[PDB]
Amino acid sequence: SEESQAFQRQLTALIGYDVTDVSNVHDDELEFTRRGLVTPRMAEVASRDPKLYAMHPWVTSKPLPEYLWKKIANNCIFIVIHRSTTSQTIKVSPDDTPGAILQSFFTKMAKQDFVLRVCGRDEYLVGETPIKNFQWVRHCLKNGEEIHVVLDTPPDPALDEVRKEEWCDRKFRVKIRGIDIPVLPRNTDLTVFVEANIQHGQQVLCQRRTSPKPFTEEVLWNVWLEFSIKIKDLPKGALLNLQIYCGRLLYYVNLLLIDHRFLLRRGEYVLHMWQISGFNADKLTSATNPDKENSMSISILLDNHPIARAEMPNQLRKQLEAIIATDPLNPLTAEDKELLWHFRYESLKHPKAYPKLFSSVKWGQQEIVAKTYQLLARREVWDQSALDVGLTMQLLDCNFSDENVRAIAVQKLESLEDDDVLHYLLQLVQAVKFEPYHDSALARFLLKRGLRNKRIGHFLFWFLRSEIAQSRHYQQRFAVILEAYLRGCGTAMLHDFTQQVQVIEMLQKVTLDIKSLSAEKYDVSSQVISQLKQKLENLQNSQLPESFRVPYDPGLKAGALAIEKCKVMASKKKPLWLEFKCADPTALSNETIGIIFKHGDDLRQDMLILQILRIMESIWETESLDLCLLPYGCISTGDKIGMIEIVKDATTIAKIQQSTVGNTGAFKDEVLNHWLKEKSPTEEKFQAAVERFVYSCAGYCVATFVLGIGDRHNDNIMITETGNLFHIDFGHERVPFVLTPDFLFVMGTSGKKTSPHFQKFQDICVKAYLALRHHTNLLIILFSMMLMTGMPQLTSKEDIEYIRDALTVGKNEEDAKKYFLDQIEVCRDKGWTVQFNWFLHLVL
Ligand SMILES: CC(C)n1nc(-c2cccc(O)c2)c2c(N)ncnc21
Repeated sequence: SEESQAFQRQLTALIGYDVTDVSNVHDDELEFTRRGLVTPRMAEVASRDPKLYAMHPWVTSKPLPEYLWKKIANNCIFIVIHRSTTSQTIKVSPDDTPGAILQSFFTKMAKQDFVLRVCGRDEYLVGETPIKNFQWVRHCLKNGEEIHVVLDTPPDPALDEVRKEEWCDRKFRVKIRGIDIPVLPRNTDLTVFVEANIQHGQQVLCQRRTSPKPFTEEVLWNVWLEFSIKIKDLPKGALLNLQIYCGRLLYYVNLLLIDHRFLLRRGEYVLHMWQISGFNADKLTSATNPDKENSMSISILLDNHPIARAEMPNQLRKQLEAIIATDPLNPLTAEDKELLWHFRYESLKHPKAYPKLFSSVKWGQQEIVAKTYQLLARREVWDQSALDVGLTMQLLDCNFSDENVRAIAVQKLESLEDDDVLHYLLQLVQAVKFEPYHDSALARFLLKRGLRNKRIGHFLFWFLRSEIAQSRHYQQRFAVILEAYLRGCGTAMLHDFTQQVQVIEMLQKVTLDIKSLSAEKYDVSSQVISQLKQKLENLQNSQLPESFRVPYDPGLKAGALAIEKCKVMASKKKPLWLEFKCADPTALSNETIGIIFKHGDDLRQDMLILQILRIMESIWETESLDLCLLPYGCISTGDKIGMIEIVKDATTIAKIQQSTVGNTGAFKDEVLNHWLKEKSPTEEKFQAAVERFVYSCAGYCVATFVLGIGDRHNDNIMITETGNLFHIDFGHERVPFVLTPDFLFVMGTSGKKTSPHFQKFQDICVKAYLALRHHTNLLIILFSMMLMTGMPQLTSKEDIEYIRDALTVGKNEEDAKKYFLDQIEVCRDKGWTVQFNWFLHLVL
């Protein structure tokens, strides 16, 4: 119909890719996955509660941490309800429901359907949760702030309405006909061959190279390549991995040997390949290069149909248990593998053995695969174990291509509350890049969770859209999933989304136009500032949505530019610092929503780092630590371009240093402390400032050491007026982290002595450090996946191994404590050295 075609034009615009275009396909897996996702979409659409979906309470079952209780010395919580311009203050108990609080207000005012919504924000205190278990309430306690709330009507569930949809035993062999590219690289002519790997879980089941031959624009072989593997032994999800070396890896492509209908892949292929840049998730994709013109191809012919205990000794269990207790980057020896396999049944009793156990399977042998499947049919120990998110992520990584091993991981994710999904969501989305097939249990989990909760849905959208606009390697898969999400999120979220896209479409247009106008020369010129104001005026008239939702903070609705406060910014890239009126008349404050828009950097790395930071704060929350990190908002929108939350009342440490003298890399030990007292109206708030600085300094020193990003120049560390240190700009002699003598002086100490605030700082660092170490396995897997889904060509030992050593694996708590305090001292020894070394470097 002529409306299903319009609705699909809507979808294409939101997605930024056309899921009906079939110019870069060679089978129908993408189409098949669209039909396939209709069922789980519709199952979740129909069973979701209209009321709770529209209002999307943001809630948790975790206990209020000890540090937040201590901010309620009375078992009462002060909440403030509003109308017209009236307001009263109801004393309330933490265990009280929102329901119970209304009837202790309606009675307090009178002796009809209303809900308490947060002032300034699309966010609600509704549902059968104690008010202490709402996230907005926990945020207002953390921040020393009054819980402000209006009284008004539930939003019409009807607005969320969804549009009805109108939906043998021979060896395997491949023929390498030849390769063809129109323009030959650059250097001279070096020789070229084709390497054909049979690959499963990044494990090479078997390998065969063609003969070497001259590297011309056109090279032909006409060779069958016989593999050691039989056809009946190919596991589901095995890739034919075709690669080309000269010298030396220059090109790769992949073909799924078995397809989405379980059929062996037959016949002629001309595959357009990806070029290497100058191990990671890009190397794994079943997508072909869509640039059919510049790119290198390979031609092949497949012509090959179906298919679908007794008790241990003692020191061996010790061996088995030692292997099991060992960390996720510990290489399994052939000895070790056979041990796990032979004693698979005993191994199955330990949910932690699972990664190593399933990575001890010979996936290239059908009878053994089958035994593995019989192993898992009896997974009752697995099904009763508490969710261990780290274990689960290991099974969803690049080392497992079996649908059945991967599905028991997904099954375990099911008991994650929405709160926890939010924390892992970006890496679960990235883990879709390790699925052999487009339709997986992991894709369907994300779809369902997205659809069940607007907050999850929102972020799912932007996280998928981030990959769809930048990764040639996975945009088709991510687009099919995004469409499926969009086809059920509701007409009110589609509207909201459509506006958000329109805004960052316009603003990035402006961002790029301004980069051209002042090249590199560091001055911000008056002429180029003068165009920025013109261009923004223009969009505010007859182009820019009256109001859009802040992608990194979907509660907030931004309204109109404050053109006056906007400015092209003083860096080499030319980011737009932008400020917006809030569109909500009931906002308590009058402050602006600030957003930095910038091209030049890969913001996906920034996203990855920030999200680990959040995870890290949650870990510290499980042990009643609060490190006052400031994991600011940040979303990649396109190629080397995206948005960043502006943090209020913040300045760089560099700036604070350059105000006093503003010199050629000179530095002052005392200026940070003087800046703090200046910004604090009372000595009272100043001690609240030195406090936050001690915690926040400690948070970032630990976090940042663990992730290996601690050696930063001053320009990229900031502080709020009220004491919060935070690192910025993670987009890609030495120091383990930045504890400089100006930081040290705030702590009431000077090069090599002690103080109350520095004793505090040390011991907090130790508490926080060894708290991360309790989740060593989870952090190692996030880091690893981060490196594989987030950066260029990284090392499956070397780069990954950094975090093992940094988390000082396999050490008792006293060695660790020691190691980390030794790092606190390397920073003291060195002082200004590295910081000064940068200005030495700009001439170097
Ligand atoms: C202007 C100052 C140096 N600054 N840089 C910021 C950046 C942080 C992260 C990446 C950037 O490109 C810039 C920043 C912020 N997010 N909030 C407040 N102030 C900020």
